[PDB]
Amino acid sequence: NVFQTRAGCLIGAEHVNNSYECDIPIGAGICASYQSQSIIAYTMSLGAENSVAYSNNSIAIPTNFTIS
Amino acid sequence: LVKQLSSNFGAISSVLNDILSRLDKPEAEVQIDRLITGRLQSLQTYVTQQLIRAAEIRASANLAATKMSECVLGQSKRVDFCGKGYHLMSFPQSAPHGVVFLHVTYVPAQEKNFTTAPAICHDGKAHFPREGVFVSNGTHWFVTQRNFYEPQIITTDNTFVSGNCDVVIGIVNNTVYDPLQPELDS
Amino acid sequence: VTTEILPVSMTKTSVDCTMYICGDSTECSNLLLQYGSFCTQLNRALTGIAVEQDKNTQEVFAQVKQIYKTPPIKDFGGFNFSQILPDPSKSKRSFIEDLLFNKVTNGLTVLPPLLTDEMIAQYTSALLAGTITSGWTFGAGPALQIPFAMQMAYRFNGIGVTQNVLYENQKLIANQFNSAIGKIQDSLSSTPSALGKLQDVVNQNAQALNTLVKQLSSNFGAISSVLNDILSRLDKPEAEVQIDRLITGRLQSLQTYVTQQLIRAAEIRASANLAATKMSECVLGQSKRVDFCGKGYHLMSFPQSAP
Amino acid sequence: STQDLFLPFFSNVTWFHPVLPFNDGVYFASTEKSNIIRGWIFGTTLDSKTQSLLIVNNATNVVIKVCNNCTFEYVSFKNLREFVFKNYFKIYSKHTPINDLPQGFSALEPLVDLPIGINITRFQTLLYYVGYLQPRTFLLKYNENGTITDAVDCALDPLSETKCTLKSFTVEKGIYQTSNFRVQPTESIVRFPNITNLCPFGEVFNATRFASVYAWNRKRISNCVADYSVLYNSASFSTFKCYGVSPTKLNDLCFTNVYADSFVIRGDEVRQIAPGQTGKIADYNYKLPDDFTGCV
Ligand SMILES: *[C@@H]1O[C@H](CO)[C@@H](O[C@@H]2O[C@H](CO)[C@@H](O)[C@H](O)[C@H]2NC(C)=O)[C@H](O)[C@H]1NC(C)=O
Ligand SMILES: *[C@@H]1O[C@H](CO)[C@@H](O[C@@H]2O[C@H](CO)[C@@H](O)[C@H](O)[C@H]2NC(C)=O)[C@H](O)[C@H]1NC(C)=O
Ligand SMILES: *[C@@H]1O[C@H](CO)[C@@H](O[C@@H]2O[C@H](CO)[C@@H](O)[C@H](O)[C@H]2NC(C)=O)[C@H](O)[C@H]1NC(C)=O
Ligand SMILES: *[C@@H]1O[C@H](CO)[C@@H](O)[C@H](O)[C@H]1NC(C)=O
Ligand SMILES: *[C@@H]1O[C@H](CO)[C@@H](O)[C@H](O)[C@H]1NC(C)=O
Ligand SMILES: *[C@@H]1O[C@H](CO)[C@@H](O)[C@H](O)[C@H]1NC(C)=O
Ligand SMILES: *[C@@H]1O[C@H](CO)[C@@H](O)[C@H](O)[C@H]1NC(C)=O
Repeated sequence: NVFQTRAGCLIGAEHVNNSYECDIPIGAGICASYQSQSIIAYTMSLGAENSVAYSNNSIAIPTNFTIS
Repeated sequence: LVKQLSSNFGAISSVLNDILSRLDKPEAEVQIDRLITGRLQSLQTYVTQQLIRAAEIRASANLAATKMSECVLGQSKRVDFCGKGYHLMSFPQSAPHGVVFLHVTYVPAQEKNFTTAPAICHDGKAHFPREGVFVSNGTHWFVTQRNFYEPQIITTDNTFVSGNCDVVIGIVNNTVYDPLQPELDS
Repeated sequence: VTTEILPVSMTKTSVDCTMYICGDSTECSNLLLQYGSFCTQLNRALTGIAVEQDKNTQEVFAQVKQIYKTPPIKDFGGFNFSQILPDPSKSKRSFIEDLLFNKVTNGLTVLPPLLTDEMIAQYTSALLAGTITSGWTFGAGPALQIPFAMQMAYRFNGIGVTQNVLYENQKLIANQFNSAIGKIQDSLSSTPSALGKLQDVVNQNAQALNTLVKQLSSNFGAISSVLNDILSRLDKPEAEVQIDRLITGRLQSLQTYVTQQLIRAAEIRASANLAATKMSECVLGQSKRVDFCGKGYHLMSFPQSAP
Repeated sequence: STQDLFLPFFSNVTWFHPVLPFNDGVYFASTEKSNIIRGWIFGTTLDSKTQSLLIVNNATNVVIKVCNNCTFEYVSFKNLREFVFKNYFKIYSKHTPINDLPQGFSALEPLVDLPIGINITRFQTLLYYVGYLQPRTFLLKYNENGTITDAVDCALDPLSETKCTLKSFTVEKGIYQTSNFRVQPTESIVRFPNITNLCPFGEVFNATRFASVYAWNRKRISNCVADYSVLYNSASFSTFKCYGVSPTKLNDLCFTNVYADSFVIRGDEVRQIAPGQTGKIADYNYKLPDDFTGCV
């Protein structure tokens, strides 16, 4: 249970292949969090991906609103 | 700062009275000088940190004053200056050592795909929307405002003419209803 | 198409007060214990600086909820963003981001930034794709697509020019835009001094570190700047005095370094707040503030990452 | 936060139901009901020819001795009795009723301070658990009444170092830089060039004609690396002395000029070869400066 990251040696944290919003920042892209439960180290996720359906004659117009 | 009063800085004792009660003048002067050097340096470090921190706080206070002016006393166009969304208004709430703004913003919510065109051919004329966009539900064309789907029918009041059909890229075709023709006919 | 360079973050540094002062020596360390908590608050100050740097970058770039991506078909009404869009082949950086990244060149440790350059590039790609495909709507709510020519017609209305003026001059405007982007490439490629604003930052930190290390080579009045030699030549009653002089000098060198770093980090934070504001009001929307977003009536802005 | 001799948390306390070293301080607990545990001997040999502290808690009175030749004499399993013995001599104690070793926490208010300064390396009990103390930094939580209700052993594990760094007993979520790792040097290296260019004592000591005492010969030795092992390490010489140096320190220091005079003398008058020496060999032939630096 030893993981060599670009920031140094991480001992006692479980490497994971998922990616989440950064909980505890470790550095060089790596975060760690408490999630039976243990401490996991993962490359952070910049956000849920998205792709606007762009095309040269398509427009999206809101039909409702929310006051926030 | 307070803890730095317990450090010898090299003297025989951090307590000044002990040095005074245990030594004559010519030597107590040496020890007390060591203490004075240390404690003076501790004050200077404290004061420097405070100066820098106060500068940061007044930057924050100038920002808060700007938000109060442009954001509470008015309606801001500056994007994300006054919350995420199209700013509507703001309300200031006092908090210990600071302020809390409640930014009321408008967030467009439920959206649809439409087919759109930049202009409209009517009689070899190009019509552009005064304010709004041309949208097509699939079969017919309307003009709507841009931030809330509210289709009106396309008339010579929603649009203005400019040029002709042969220059714009993507122009399409419809009637452009003229409200006054029925009145001239009726 | 004008260019505006803004520093955002410094190098995160940390100094092990005791190695710097008393490097690998116990007599010195026990003499240093007498000075109280100077070392711990030096470390506290530097740590505050480093955390701040990460926050600066987070505020400038992480202003986008999702990661939008440009469609494979690039029919943007005639405009050609290929030189600012990411390069799939290459670190997925754009062409101009590559020019920029090329044109910038004891107890001390350097910490790595929390956001790697790859993630910064993904952020700016996301902002760019969102701007191109959705306009300013993606910064106010959900990204709503709109044909690029029509978005630009909106922006022309924004500066007060009727929108028939774009549709009737679309090819001419697209050509001028493409030409202007090419000139940006050339202006950066040719002269280096353009990036001085960023380069200077690096230089400053480097200088401030060299000086720090060089201060290890001063007596400050002792018989030698070599702690071991003072130790090995003199008897502890006198070695203690000489070492005291050394400790005072080196400790003051650290305090000077840390104060300079704090002031400089205040400068950088001011600049990073400016950059965040420009991102929000200038990339995510269209600005009416005069000369906030370049000389002229502002239409749109394109964010490019740089060291 | 205090740096003192304490009992590292969770350490393996030896259990007995012999003589034990004292290495640097001794915790001593005993779960007792029948009070076989009376007293203590401490010392280095506990046999005579040295001073060995004795303590007896006998049924009304606390005899305490440093014996004859006595230098001092003081006088005064539900029973969990705890004691701490450190070195002058200090004993702390405590006594709780409990119902093996109990989970919980209690401080040990001191009892006695024997200003004796004995040399102790071993000890035995006079008819229980034996722990040893280490130089540890603790973080003690003095309550409102001024009692110690919790402690933190700042080298037990990373969490304890964290808490000690913050000077707190509760840690908010985050990353904290608590210490500095250093790879220690595993060994030492001493390197210098080859050891050639020795001062030629082969001309002074390996000669063939020892000149007159009155006309004694004086040759120079300098600009070399003078071996100092051979002269003082050979047992051939019937006399090797020096008057200004440690003759077992010559293989370190360095000198500007070395002079070597040789002479033949009577064995008896040999003593006259010294700084501050009197006699014909000492005055009329060869006088050594009263502060002469060198060797004979
Ligand atoms: C597309 O637009 C046409 C406008 O002509 C819509 O047709 C009208 O629909 C309403 C309700 O469906 C009827 O009451 C009208 O009589 C229709 N008018 C005509 C001329 O057809 C049509 O509904 C729109 N499409 C959608 C999906 O709403
Ligand atoms: C939109 O409407 C115009 C009507 O003016 C159409 O233009 C005519 O198109 C036909 C065939 O393309 C030509 O023979 C006529 O000479 C055109 N007249 C004019 C005035 O342009 C145009 O084709 C329509 N658009 C589409 C896509 O059908
Ligand atoms: C967008 O601009 C780029 C300029 O870099 C064009 O790329 C050049 O295209 C020509 C012909 O397609 C090639 O001969 C060059 O080698 C290309 N250079 C590079 C650097 O790619 C690109 O073609 C333009 N897009 C369009 C649609 O014309
Ligand atoms: C808009 O959303 C609200 C809920 O937020 C809903 O009650 C209302 O019916 C919606 N309007 C339309 C036209 O769907
Ligand atoms: C518009 O269409 C695209 C694909 O045709 C789809 O991904 C998108 O969700 C649609 N928009 C809405 C609001 O449903
Ligand atoms: C829009 O793109 C489609 C691709 O299917 C193309 O056929 C059409 O001609 C384009 N319209 C314009 C105005 O370029
Ligand atoms: C201190 O001891 C008294 C008993 O005399 C008790 O009333 C009080 O609660 C104690 N204080 C604390 C903080 O436990």
